Amino acid sequence: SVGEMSGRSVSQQTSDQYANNLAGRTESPQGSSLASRIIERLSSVAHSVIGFIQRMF
Amino acid sequence: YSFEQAITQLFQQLSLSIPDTIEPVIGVKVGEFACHITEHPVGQILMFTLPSLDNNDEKETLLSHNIFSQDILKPILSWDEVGGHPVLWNRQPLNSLDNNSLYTQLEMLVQGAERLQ
Amino acid sequence: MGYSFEQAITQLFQQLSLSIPDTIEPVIGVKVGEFACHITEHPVGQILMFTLPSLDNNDEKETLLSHNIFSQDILKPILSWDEVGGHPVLWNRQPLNSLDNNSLYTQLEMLVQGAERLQTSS
Repeated sequence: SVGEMSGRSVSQQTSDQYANNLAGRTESPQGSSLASRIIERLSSVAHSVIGFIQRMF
Repeated sequence: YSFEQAITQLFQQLSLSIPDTIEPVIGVKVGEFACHITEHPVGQILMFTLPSLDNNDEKETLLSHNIFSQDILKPILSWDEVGGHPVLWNRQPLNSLDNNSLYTQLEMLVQGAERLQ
Repeated sequence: MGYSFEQAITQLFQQLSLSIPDTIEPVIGVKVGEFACHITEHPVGQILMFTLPSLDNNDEKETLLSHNIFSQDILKPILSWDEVGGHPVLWNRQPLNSLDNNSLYTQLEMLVQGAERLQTSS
């Protein structure tokens, strides 16, 4: 019981080089683009969207 | 911020006419992508769109788009099994929004959609 | 990281009956059963957890992507791929100033449950 979760024994483990590197993963940002585009307030909703919407909303 | 105030501010930044009534699910059209904004679950602002995927892309290539970065607004590529459609989405807490949060989120979502082309 | 990360990890270790290290490294390794999981603060103010899952080759793209659909639980893990290291990566994330059940226990449990599901080979 104590020292366990998901019916499995838990223990601390020293993180390796790959884990330490993946943990700090960053991605260079992309320049702006929203301001330079045709933006409009949706006048209607697609068919596949209504179902999806009403299905999980 | 309440959902209604966030949306209203967003529309104003986008120079969009403010709806007489702000529905629970808002739809905005940016270029070719019809985006949808809503509060789900409670306290979270969810945005999503249905992109067009490339056949050539294998599972590894498609999954590569979902790796985490330093930007929590980076969108997640998924699939809606029931409807048979791919779904690209991002999400952030309503309680930590500032004036530019929803605009940034929408920008990140669309940029994510465009990349998938 | 910083004090907040240190405190969160310490609390988690207490709830897991793990001895508290004299030094808390930036990327904490916790092995839960057969799953080696990692916990770190990245970016600042966010607790990120991840593990390298075992994927079923009989699962196609649509099936794998389906696991990533949003739900009512923000701790639901995301399945992705790390091209640089060539490994599939399963991860979840939550605000450090807004921890579920004021702890990391539930986030870790949701990650391992996500891994267990993927291990399954229909």
